[PDB]
Amino acid sequence: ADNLAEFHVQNQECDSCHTPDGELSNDSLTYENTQCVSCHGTLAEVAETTKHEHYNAHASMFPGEVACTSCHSAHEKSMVYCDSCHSFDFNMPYAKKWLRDEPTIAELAKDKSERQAALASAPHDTVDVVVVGSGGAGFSAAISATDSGAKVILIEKEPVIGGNAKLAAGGMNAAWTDQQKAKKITDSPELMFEDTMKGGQNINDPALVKVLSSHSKDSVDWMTAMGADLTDVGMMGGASVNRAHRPTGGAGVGAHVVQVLYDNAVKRNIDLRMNTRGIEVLKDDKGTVKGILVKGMYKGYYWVKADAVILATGGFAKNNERVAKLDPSLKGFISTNQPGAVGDGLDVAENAGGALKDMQYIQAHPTLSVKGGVMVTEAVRGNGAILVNREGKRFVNEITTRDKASAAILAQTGKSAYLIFDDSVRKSLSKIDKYIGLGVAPTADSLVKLGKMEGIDGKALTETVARYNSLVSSGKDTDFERPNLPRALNEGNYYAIEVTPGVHHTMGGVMIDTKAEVMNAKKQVIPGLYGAGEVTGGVHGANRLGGNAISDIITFGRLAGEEAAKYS
Ligand SMILES: Cc1cc2nc3c(=O)[nH]c(=O)nc-3n(C[C@H](O)[C@H](O)[C@H](O)COP(=O)(O)OP(=O)(O)OC[C@H]3O[C@@H](n4cnc5c(N)ncnc54)[C@H](O)[C@@H]3O)c2cc1C
Ligand code: HEM
Ligand code: HEM
Ligand code: HEM
Ligand code: HEM
Ligand SMILES: O=C([O-])[C@H](O)C=C([O-])O
Ligand code: NA
Repeated sequence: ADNLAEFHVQNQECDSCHTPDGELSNDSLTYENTQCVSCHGTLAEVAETTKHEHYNAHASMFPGEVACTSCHSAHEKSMVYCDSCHSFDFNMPYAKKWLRDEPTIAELAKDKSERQAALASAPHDTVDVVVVGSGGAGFSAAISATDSGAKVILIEKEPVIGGNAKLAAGGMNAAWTDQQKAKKITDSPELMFEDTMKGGQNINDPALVKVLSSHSKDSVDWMTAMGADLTDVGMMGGASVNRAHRPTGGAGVGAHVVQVLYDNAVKRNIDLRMNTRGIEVLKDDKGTVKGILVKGMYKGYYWVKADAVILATGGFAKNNERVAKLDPSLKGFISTNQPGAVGDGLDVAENAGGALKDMQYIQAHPTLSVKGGVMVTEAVRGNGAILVNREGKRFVNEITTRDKASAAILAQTGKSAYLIFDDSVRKSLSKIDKYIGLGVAPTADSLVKLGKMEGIDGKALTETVARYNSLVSSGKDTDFERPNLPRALNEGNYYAIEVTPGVHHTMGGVMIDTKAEVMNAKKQVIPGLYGAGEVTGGVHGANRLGGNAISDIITFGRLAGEEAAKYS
């Protein structure tokens, strides 16, 4: 049996999986995944029969309901989605090796017979607002437009929701929240603004930064008002004080936030379509938006008529070819991103007239795990970890900006470095348990034994932590002037995580204004068209601050949905 339907036909009828006419229910395959779940159980039930002590195909962090068909296709062999980032030992029946090859918008130019026919038919739906992309900005935008009295359709090209947003760890920057108040933090949006602007090297558009800071408490108040926990306020690089909010005790902010937005779209019955890619923004004869053409992976091309289209497609940090064109020094680096973060959403924007900006500014996250090929939150350093090179020495202020840390780390022997911390640090940030669980955190009861495990000079490293630890006690890092030295590393065992920069965020993208309206090369608004989140440029300038993109997607997402819903 060469495929799963074949294998199942053997002892079962076509309509155990299909509807009575046999047509696919929709591009989310709702009816058809329901059939799967009626015989094999829900996702959790199936993981119960798939256990492995360190991994489970049917488990993970992905928020929302994760279709069986995200990995099991019926009439063809298919791929395990977790192979886009991991290499877990898998035995998927009817597997084929992960390979993402998605046509670019320009390639889809070849489909002009199908596209023309779709366009000559009537709209498949007629609504007020179409929001493209189910990451943080997309959900927020759908929600705020629904709540502003707009009818929404939310489309996601992947099989699963959440984009890069569901991967977020260290936190959401907000200032002068009650959450920093209760933790005895003192900040102003002026300070969040001035951290931002200096962090971006003054490249940032000041009015967008001004919206980011001025609305950040409100954005956190919004999410909390909706079901989120963002009471743990941690430090991140280039911030003056702590302001990265995440759930109580340091757990990842991303999966959680995407799971609160998701329940909030569901509570409101928001029409959410998976395996549905936004292809072309359509315009009327006075150049304002009139709808969008989309490509359903399962039912084909079709268009939706609407007054406003919200592009919330995220960045292009998975696309190294486009990154390497813009920054040749990144060419070849591994990315931290989900597999579809390739910038098609930008092409859609440009094709509609939107002009791009700040596109050559691409952030590399300083600490991707050499071993796991996954990002290790910067909150590990904010909660007190240091970095050491192979000589067992510190070489950089670990809570500096990302450009600078990345550069420092690449200049170290073997082009990588090590996060080193103890149980005090581990205990303060539950996410670390996740890296310990992934196996990327070697551990030992002394620094000589850890250095010996890991190839770092043992006595040097020992002497390094003891100087660090006196520096913590005496409150001033006179070696690298790290301004926040929150913990001595002297409680319980020790751990090391081998780290090196990976491609992580594109700070450039479509030009938007304070209302989240896309503009053109002459700086004119494109009536009906908005942009929110990593798809935009102007917010983070030359260097984004850890913590700011999540605050960015919530604030621009939310404002775009209200601007779009009022626009109509
Ligand atoms: C590993 C990791 C951890 C991070 N941790 C943090 C953190 O702690 N704090 C922080 O501030 N930032 C963090 N960042 C950055 C932040 O999560 C991203 O900047 C944010 O996800 C941008 O959100 P968005 O809504 O703009 O896009 P995304 O969340 O990336 O979502 C965009 C969605 O659009 C879909 N889409 C794309 N093109 C189309 C199309 N044509 N049609 C339909 N759908 C489309 C994409 O598939 C995706 O699902 C992290 C990023 C990564 C990769
Ligand atoms: C797309 C829909 C479905 C998917 C992805 C799915 C998943 C799977 C997979 C991956 C296998 C193993 C294949 C192999 O071992 O070679 C399997 C076997 C099996 N499936 Fe399906 N399933 C689906 C729908 C159904 C339905 C509708 C039924 C019953 C009417 C069903 C009942 C079974 C049974 C009975 C087995 C064999 C062993 C057992 O569980 O007793 N499944 N299924
Ligand atoms: C001989 C029996 C079957 C026939 C004739 C049949 C018919 C079809 C057709 C024509 C399609 C493509 C639809 C389109 O492109 O519009 C399709 C896809 C699909 N079918 Fe079947 N079906 C059969 C059995 C099954 C079985 C046994 C399963 C699951 C175990 C299943 C689940 C699905 C799903 C989930 C899809 C979407 C695409 C995919 O995963 O390949 N069908 N089927
Ligand atoms: C309710 C949802 C799903 C159902 C009903 C389903 C069905 C199944 C079944 C019945 C098996 C065989 C395991 C056994 O017989 O013990 C299996 C294996 C597998 N499925 Fe699923 N699956 C679903 C969701 C997913 C998803 C979302 C993914 C990928 C992210 C996935 C990837 C795999 C893999 C990789 C294996 C092989 C297991 C291993 O080597 O540990 N499945 N699936
Ligand atoms: C069903 C799909 C997947 C499964 C079951 C899975 C499994 C895991 C496991 C077992 C760990 C170790 C920690 C833990 O216990 O949670 C982990 C961590 C991690 N995985 Fe995955 N993985 C999946 C897909 C992905 C994808 C597609 C990405 C990137 C787009 C990714 C990125 C990461 C990252 C960044 C971590 C580090 C810990 C954290 O940030 O919470 N994973 N995952
Ligand atoms: O290190 C993180 O958790 C993270 O990746 C944070 C941001 O802002 O990009
Ligand atoms: Na951007």
